[PDB]
Amino acid sequence: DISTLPRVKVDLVKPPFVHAHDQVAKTGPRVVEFTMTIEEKKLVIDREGTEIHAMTFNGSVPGPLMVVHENDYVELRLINPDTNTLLHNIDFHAATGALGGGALTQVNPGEETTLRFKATKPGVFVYHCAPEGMVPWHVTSGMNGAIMVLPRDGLKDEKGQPLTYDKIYYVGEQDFYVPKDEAGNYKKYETPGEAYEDAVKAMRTLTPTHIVFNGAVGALTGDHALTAAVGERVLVVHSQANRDTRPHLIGGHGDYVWATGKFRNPPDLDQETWLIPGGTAGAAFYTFRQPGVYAYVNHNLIEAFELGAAGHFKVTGEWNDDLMTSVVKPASM
Amino acid sequence: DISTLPRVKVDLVKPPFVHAHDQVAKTGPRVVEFTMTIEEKKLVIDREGTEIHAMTFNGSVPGPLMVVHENDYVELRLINPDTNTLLHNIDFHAATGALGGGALTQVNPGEETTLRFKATKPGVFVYHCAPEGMVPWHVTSGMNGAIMVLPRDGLKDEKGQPLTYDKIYYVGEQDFYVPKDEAGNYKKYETPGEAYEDAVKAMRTLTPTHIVFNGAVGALTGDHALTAAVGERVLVVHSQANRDTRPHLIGGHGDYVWATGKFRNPPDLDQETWLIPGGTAGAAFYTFRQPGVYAYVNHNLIEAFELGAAGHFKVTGEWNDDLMTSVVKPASM
Amino acid sequence: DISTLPRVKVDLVKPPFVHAHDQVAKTGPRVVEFTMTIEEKKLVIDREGTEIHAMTFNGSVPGPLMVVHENDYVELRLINPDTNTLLHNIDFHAATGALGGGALTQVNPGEETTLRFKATKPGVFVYHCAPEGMVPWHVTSGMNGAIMVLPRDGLKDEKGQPLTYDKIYYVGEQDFYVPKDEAGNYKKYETPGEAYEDAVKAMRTLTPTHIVFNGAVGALTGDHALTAAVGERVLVVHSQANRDTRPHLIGGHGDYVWATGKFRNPPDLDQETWLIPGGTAGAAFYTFRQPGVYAYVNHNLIEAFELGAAGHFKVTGEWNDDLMTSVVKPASM
Ligand SMILES: O=N[O-]
Ligand SMILES: O=N[O-]
Ligand SMILES: O=N[O-]
Ligand SMILES: [Cu+2]
Ligand SMILES: [Cu+2]
Ligand SMILES: [Cu+2]
Ligand SMILES: [Cu+2]
Ligand SMILES: [Cu+2]
Ligand SMILES: [Cu+2]
Repeated sequence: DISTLPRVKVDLVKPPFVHAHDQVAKTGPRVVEFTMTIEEKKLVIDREGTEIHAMTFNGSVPGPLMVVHENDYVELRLINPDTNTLLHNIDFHAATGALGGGALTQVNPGEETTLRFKATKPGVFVYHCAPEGMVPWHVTSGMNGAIMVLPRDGLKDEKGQPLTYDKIYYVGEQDFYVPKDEAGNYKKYETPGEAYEDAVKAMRTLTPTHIVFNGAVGALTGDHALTAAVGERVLVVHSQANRDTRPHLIGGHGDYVWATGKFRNPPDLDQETWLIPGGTAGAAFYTFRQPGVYAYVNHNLIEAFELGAAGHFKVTGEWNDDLMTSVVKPASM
Repeated sequence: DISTLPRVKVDLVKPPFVHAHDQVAKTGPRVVEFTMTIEEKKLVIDREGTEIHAMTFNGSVPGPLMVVHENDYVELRLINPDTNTLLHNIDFHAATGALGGGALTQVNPGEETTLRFKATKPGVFVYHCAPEGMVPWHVTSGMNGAIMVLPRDGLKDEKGQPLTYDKIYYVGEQDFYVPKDEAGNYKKYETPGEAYEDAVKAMRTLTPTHIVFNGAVGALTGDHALTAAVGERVLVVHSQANRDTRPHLIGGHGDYVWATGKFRNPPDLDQETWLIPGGTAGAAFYTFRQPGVYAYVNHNLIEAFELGAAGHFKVTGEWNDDLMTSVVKPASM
Repeated sequence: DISTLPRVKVDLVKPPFVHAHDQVAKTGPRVVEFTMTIEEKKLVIDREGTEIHAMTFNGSVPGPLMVVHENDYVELRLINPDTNTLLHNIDFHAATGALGGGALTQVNPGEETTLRFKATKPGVFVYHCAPEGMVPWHVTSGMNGAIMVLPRDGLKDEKGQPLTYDKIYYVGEQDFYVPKDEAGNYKKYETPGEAYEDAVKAMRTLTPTHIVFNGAVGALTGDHALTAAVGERVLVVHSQANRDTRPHLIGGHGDYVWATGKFRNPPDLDQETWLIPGGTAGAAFYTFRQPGVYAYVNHNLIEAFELGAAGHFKVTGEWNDDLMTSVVKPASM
């Protein structure tokens, strides 16, 4: 009986960071309350200044990672302010019934709604907008995120022993399909509604114009590179709501990978590259062993280095020459 | 010695339905006799009235699901009537030797042949036409199906306990490559032979014009929606003979999934979305827990909702508010 | 302390053959020395005489398979002769740190370098060139190979029992993106540097013009078909450095498959087709049971039979009618 359960309000954070949570549950089942505000806005997605009308949960692409435990109840208040122009909803792949909540959450501009569902299956799962007749348009305009449902006793390895992460990051990868004129130049529009027919034509080519992490080319580089120290155990959650991807840590591995993201399955070990199907969230666990810069990419290297699907880690600590060393530096011969 | 084995004649049914069979074998090994008649015909594949010359086993796209047990013998009589125009054959991925039977089954119009093979490996497997020099053309014109080889003691979960399905459906997903004129309009032809050179050009773009379940856009909707009741255990067999797909039940899960379709492997649990590689059949087991409409899609959502890869389930029974409920219905605020 | 370890010099062989090695290690850990010479050269890749400027390790596409054991040290001397025009390096997905060795191996024409790394994870792994700013161009011009790191006690099945192969072949699959003029004819260039801007445009379509095994259409056919005898256990290593593939043995199976190529995981059994993600090497084990011709393909059949991703096995021995037989040969009805 849900009225006797504890309620807890969580304030979400912007990706690639993740709100505070316990790996091993320190309470019994709870009702976990989240609020998300839909925001349609202009977004500059590349170094050339290409602009789209993005459709976001909570102002970001991707939307923020929600974290609960198995058999918690998720209660989401979804707000569509009247500064928006479109009807939106939300589908949780984590949930059972009513098109993942999509049938119960249709909100016009000026409306709100509150949905509750029980998190019966552990794993990372995609959530995305899915309004009838306009599903791929909303999703490929950035309206997707993920939710992690941890087992109550946390993550386990292939032998059933505990795996504890020191840091967690969320990487949302987004395929965009920006419309082009006859010559190949990107088109610009005053409103999202304007772009609609051109967007359908662009999607139907099945060829994205950009593929990005965290909403833009170069978003997870420089000042915004992911950080870690040698010896730290890092969990990287990665989602793609529409299209296959194949993540890879350049200079590293996935020590433990749930490529299709469901924790009741044992992880795959020692992965170089793993396939996350479109419409799925996956998770990879790695212990850093060397300092320096690492790139984290989609290993279709055209998608990575030409279309934008590349981010960086900056890792501090001590170099281990046993693992790798330059015996003779590049020289004439 | 095969002459002392029981023979049983099976009459095939049209997909998405599956002929009657026992999960757990009630007899020893048998010779299972099937007959299939090749039919080239015109097919209307979308709501706009686009027509192709389909190449079918038994008049349907996909061809019908055949069901046997491990170490049964399959004996297929394949008939190519003289109303057809092309040479056809059959390749079973279930079989060992002679290009899956392809080298032994080449039939001109007016010919027939009978092939026998032993079903030595359990799983769901693709079968498809594969005539020398024209393999992708026949396959992408609809000439493919699947065969299920059940273990003699039926399906088992990841712990080795029995999994029994109440209903089974077969979803054949088909990529078509309809040729286009300069402006983007679909071309029409009087005979299959006419389309050949244009078809090669269309295939080489690697970009399907349509992707459909059961031979047409909207085929598994409305009156032809798949049905189930809350509490029923449903097995969905899904094949794609040429191109990757990523099925997903909107509002549900794959409780037990054999994504690459081979039952000696333990299933993957609690899948949201799973990848079936091109040239493979997969299978997903689900117990319905909520009533209502569910969509079953390829979760590249452009492929689903723009190109045609979407079907429906209509599920009857009682709503369970513990799993999901609307706490505050959409309203102003 | 590495100076007390045995050193062994290995001479590499051209794919699809693999240098001599022991499955089960007959020595303790060693430093295994390899030398590779970079060669930029013209390559004819199809039956029409289309030419590209290939960038190769050791003169071949793919580069040669290197074979070591877990916890051996790999010492690679990489030579870039001054007859080349470009800067090259090497990234081993097998290695830990410095972008897989990429940051430590940048060699201009006229330079050499020697890298050492410890092979801490067992599996097959891709290696590829990855120079800063030009990663996909070098990779999709053929500059990739694989390295196998065997467990010290060799391969094991899903029950932990030994699997011993009689033959091993390496199939490198390569996506090429040859630039086209307005009409669709392939362009020719005097130097690699000439093609650069046209190549970027071609890659950005995400649509390969050719997909080949061992560097050319038809390379593994005829005189160059792979061979085996009925009863032999064959390991096929397959890599794709940039793009997904889905291998399939026509008339056979993958009895034991490590689709993502990492031997600490149990194999998948009885696969018809398996997905190797771009940026991965996989391995399939099969025991031949029937003689004759088999085709080994990427089972996107357009990619196989139109774009080039098809090779042959020629298998000798005795036909087994229990497994398959023609009951009634094709005849009028
Ligand atoms: O090793 N990364 O492309
Ligand atoms: O949740 N289906 O797109
Ligand atoms: O059965 N091979 O396409
Ligand atoms: Cu929306
Ligand atoms: Cu979805
Ligand atoms: Cu045919
Ligand atoms: Cu096939
Ligand atoms: Cu290079
Ligand atoms: Cu790489």
